[PDB]
Amino acid sequence: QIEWAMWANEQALASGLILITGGIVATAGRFTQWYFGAYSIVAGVFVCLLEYPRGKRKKGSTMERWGQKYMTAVVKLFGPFTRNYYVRAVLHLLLSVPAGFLLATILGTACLAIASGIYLLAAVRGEQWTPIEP
Amino acid sequence: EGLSIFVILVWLGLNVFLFVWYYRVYDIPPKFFYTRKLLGSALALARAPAACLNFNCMLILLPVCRNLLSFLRGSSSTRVRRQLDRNLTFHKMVAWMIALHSAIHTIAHLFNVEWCVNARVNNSDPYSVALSELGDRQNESYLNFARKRIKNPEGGLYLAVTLLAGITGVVITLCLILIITSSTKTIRRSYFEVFWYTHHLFVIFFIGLAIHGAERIVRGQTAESLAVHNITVCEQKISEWGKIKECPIPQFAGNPPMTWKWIVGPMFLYLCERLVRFWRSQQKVVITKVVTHPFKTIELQMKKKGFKMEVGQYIFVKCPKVSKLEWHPFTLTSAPEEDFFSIHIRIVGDWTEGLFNACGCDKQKLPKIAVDGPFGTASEDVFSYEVVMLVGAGIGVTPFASILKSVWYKYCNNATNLKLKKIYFYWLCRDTHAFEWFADLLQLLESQMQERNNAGFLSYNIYLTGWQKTLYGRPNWDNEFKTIASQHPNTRIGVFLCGPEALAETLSKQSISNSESGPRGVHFIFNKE
Ligand SMILES: Cc1cc2nc3c(=O)[nH]c(=O)nc-3n(C[C@H](O)[C@H](O)[C@H](O)COP(=O)(O)OP(=O)(O)OC[C@H]3O[C@@H](n4cnc5c(N)ncnc54)[C@H](O)[C@@H]3O)c2cc1C
Ligand code: HEM
Ligand code: HEM
Ligand SMILES: *[C@@H]1O[C@H](CO)[C@@H](O[C@@H]2O[C@H](CO)[C@@H](O[C@@H]3O[C@H](CO)[C@@H](O)[C@H](O)[C@@H]3O)[C@H](O)[C@H]2NC(C)=O)[C@H](O)[C@H]1NC(C)=O
Ligand SMILES: *[C@@H]1O[C@H](CO)[C@@H](O)[C@H](O)[C@H]1NC(C)=O
Ligand SMILES: *[C@@H]1O[C@H](CO)[C@@H](O)[C@H](O)[C@H]1NC(C)=O
Repeated sequence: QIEWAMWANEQALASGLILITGGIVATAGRFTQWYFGAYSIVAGVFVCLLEYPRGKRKKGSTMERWGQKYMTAVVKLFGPFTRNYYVRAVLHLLLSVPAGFLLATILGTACLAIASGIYLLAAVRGEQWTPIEP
Repeated sequence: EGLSIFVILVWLGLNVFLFVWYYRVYDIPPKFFYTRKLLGSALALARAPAACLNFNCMLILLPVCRNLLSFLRGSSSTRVRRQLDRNLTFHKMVAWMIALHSAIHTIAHLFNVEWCVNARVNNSDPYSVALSELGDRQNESYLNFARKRIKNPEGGLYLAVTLLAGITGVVITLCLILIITSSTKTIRRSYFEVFWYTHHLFVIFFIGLAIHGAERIVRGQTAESLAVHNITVCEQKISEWGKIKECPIPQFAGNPPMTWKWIVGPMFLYLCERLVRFWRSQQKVVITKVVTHPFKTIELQMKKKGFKMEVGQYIFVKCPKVSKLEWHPFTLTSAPEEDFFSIHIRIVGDWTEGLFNACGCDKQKLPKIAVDGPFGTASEDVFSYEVVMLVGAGIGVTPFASILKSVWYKYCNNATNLKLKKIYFYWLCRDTHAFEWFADLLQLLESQMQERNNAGFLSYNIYLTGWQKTLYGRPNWDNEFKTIASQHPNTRIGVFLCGPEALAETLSKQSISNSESGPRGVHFIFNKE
């Protein structure tokens, strides 16, 4: 049937990009409590790294993002933590929670929580992240 | 590209003009002088992208009107036709710009909100806070839209979850990013059901966008106020405003909403188009024959009054019983000249299994269906070239069934109007299991020709990637192009491809190396369906 992991991946990477944008705009503009924006910069960079390599489908031939081979090797190194979708979902939600203290990053938080939800959905289905071997 | 370059350049120039123009409509004039000091330069950087979003949002809905654009194209120079076939590439471009301008707008309104709250809680320069004092009392209009004294960052979160522009901004930002993140090529192609359903948050996006600017919180000094309040004299007398004759307290109003004036027409057009599509769903299509081919493919041969097709075209079929809401697209696999029109449907999933089960193919009445219309780009040109080299890979053979079946009819009907004389067909497939119906067509066209003593017409090879008659491995396109080049000298040949992109580059490269520069020389025009 449908593979929610693909849409969860695409949503999570953009949530990370928006978190980076909101954190950078909080840091540069010296928004009061800019340290939450600084957290958003580091959390968004980490989300983009972790969510850049798309996984391999159960059926068919998948597309790979540009320069994903390097990222896939790193994500493979962490064993089950990247693989499990329960771990990925709880990681995304926990990283989203402190970013919700600033308006510039509230949009990131919501988007990351929407993604962690789709990861949760994929986790219930039995889906996991198997790497795309070359 | 005439039309493509023209439309893209005009659209980009209009965006640049609107941005520059509305940047200076909100930066130069003295009407917005005091706002530009509470908000700084982040006023115009919020309001020029808003004008660009006004224009872009009207544009996004127009090249996706499926039934209205087809009605226009039925009456609307093949060089031209293919440029206007890039309506879904223009939709994507407009949507990406909607994202870009929205991002600029959003970031600017984040500075605005910060600075507005900050001044309200005595955490800014003296002048902005003094300006924030307006609107507390009677007979004075605020300039600062933050009115509760809640310190940042909680003041910013309050304004978003209480201001109408903030609540609608958050809602349609979520409903814009979700559309975008659920519209990557992988979602659009591997999981179409997620793309289509989530793409309907557009109704929410436009509904939030229409009521987005109702509050008029971004306010400028009114014209009558400017007439009595000479700004250059009154700026430094803020501490005594209203108590000196020269400087009455300035009055600020908000601009009336403008976006509804833009998006009213396209939403109406899209609603009329959806009603036209519903009307096509109500129209009669009698399913004369259902043939169950091997490996779960059902050929549905059906008649609908007034259906005219062209080779290569596809239709959308809805079966109300399987899904009231969805139309699934299928290529017309029958000749244009036949009374009936056919589609060959391979059972791969939920709707298709539902049609199969409903039809009764499963068991030892037939469901009501509704065909949307010949859509797609025709491949009528196949007939014009004297020789052709159709190459179909995998599930891409399907378009060629209509074409191949049609050539026979034109040969029988006239035998002179068919300029075509030779067809070389290459089927590159992993296996022939699900497309066995096609092998039978290819055998027949040849058999009919052989009976009619023109055994020369149809030469075909099936090449099995997994590893006349079947062969193993892909064709050596280096060899094939030269061989046909030897047999047919001084002639133009069209290599029509309906297969993967890698194959498409391979053939185009092969075409050009093979095609002779000289006017006498064989040319190998390449068209990719
Ligand atoms: C121009 C065009 C011509 C086509 N011609 C044919 C044809 O001749 N024969 C044929 O069997 N199929 C054809 N298809 C696709 C066919 O409509 C799908 O196989 C069918 O919709 C599957 O529905 P399902 O219930 O099995 O969906 P699922 O099994 O859930 O989907 C399986 C695959 O079908 C795609 N798909 C699902 N719904 C749609 C939709 N509404 N539009 C497009 N793709 C969809 C998905 O991207 C997915 O990869 C064509 C599609 C297009 C765009
Ligand atoms: C940003 C990336 C976007 C992409 C890639 C995209 C892509 C597409 C595609 C391919 C279609 C054709 C649907 C089909 O084949 O059946 C489509 C239809 C449509 N899109 Fe978009 N789109 C995007 C954004 C938007 C936006 C921002 C809006 C408006 C808010 C929008 C509104 C529509 C509408 C109304 C349709 C027609 C739906 C129908 O007729 O069934 N899209 N889009
Ligand atoms: C995400 C946070 C957003 C905030 C805080 C925000 C805030 C605002 C505000 C304060 C206004 C002026 C309202 C008024 O004068 O009454 C406005 C206008 C506007 N915004 Fe937004 N906005 C956001 C997102 C968006 C998005 C995603 C779009 C996408 C189309 C958009 C399009 C517009 C438009 C077109 C206007 C002009 C309204 C008009 O002239 O009638 N905004 N926005
Ligand atoms: C709040 O603002 C309103 C309107 O700006 C003020 O009401 C207006 O006050 C002027 C000054 O007295 C009134 O003009 C007078 O009109 C009478 C006839 O009604 C005329 O005999 C006088 O010579 C003078 O021209 C004006 O009518 C009045 N407007 C209304 C609608 O009553 C109001 O005073 C302000 N409130 C406070 C507390 O200052
Ligand atoms: C605002 O803060 C400044 C800085 O100390 C102070 O001088 C001024 O009196 C304050 N105004 C109010 C209304 O609290
Ligand atoms: C504002 O005051 C200046 C200074 O006297 C004067 O030159 C200008 O004409 C005045 N403008 C208006 C609109 O009254």
